[PDB]
Amino acid sequence: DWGYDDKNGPEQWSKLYPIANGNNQSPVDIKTSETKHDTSLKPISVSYNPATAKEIINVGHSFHVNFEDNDNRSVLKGGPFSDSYRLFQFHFHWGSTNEHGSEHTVDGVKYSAELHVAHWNSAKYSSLAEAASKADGLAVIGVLMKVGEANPKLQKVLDALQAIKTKGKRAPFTNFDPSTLLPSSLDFWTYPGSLTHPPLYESVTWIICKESISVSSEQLAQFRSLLSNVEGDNAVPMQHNNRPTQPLKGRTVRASF
Ligand SMILES: CCNC(=O)Nc1ccc(S(N)(=O)=O)cc1
Ligand SMILES: [Zn+2]
Repeated sequence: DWGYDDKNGPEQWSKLYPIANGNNQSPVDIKTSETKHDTSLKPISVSYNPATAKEIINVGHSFHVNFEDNDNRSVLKGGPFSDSYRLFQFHFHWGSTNEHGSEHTVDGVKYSAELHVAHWNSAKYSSLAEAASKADGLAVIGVLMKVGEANPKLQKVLDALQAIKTKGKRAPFTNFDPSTLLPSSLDFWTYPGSLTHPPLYESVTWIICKESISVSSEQLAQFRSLLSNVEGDNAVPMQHNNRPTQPLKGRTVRASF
């Protein structure tokens, strides 16, 4: 239905999802001269159990790496949160060339891709489906990915893609701790926002890392070689899946640093 093509993409999502033009939409451009340092922000604490890794899925516009979320084996705490948030997925966004592909920008600078590590509030809610539409329901860590040296931490993820080439394919994806993908510094920006694609719920507290991680030109190429079609149809590579930045509408981006 929705996608990233000219007909079904970001500038058209508002026709079926009017919250696309809301006051808490993501991503945003982080202007560093407008951020406010908040003394009350605690360090980010991630503690993930590799045994929670479950499955990798070609979802047509992207691929998702899902985690078992029946208990608190894998949690995010700290930062702006009083509640524990339970890991459920990570995924990436990328663009059609190295020049763009991140969702968030910093001082107008576009990176080549972005990693999202997503969690839901298990202190207040009983399931992702309950949490996903609540203002305090989701927490996503975003990592900007700067084109440069090959990142060996991506190897297991990239090696898995050949088994999920076309839409709907899925495979087991086990024994992996995604905190290995995060940068050395967890210094961060935070702001209240949204899912960056439909259904665009304004339910996400964003944690954007100040430090980038690397990716090579060829690693990006592997993401863009995934196919959005189902097996047996004409091949339609997944060339891009990044939303443009959206107006802050008077929100404050807080800095931990
Ligand atoms: C509500 C269903 N969302 C889901 O399964 N994964 C998801 C999709 C998008 C985002 S995002 N791009 O981090 O806003 C975070 C998580
Ligand atoms: Zn995302």
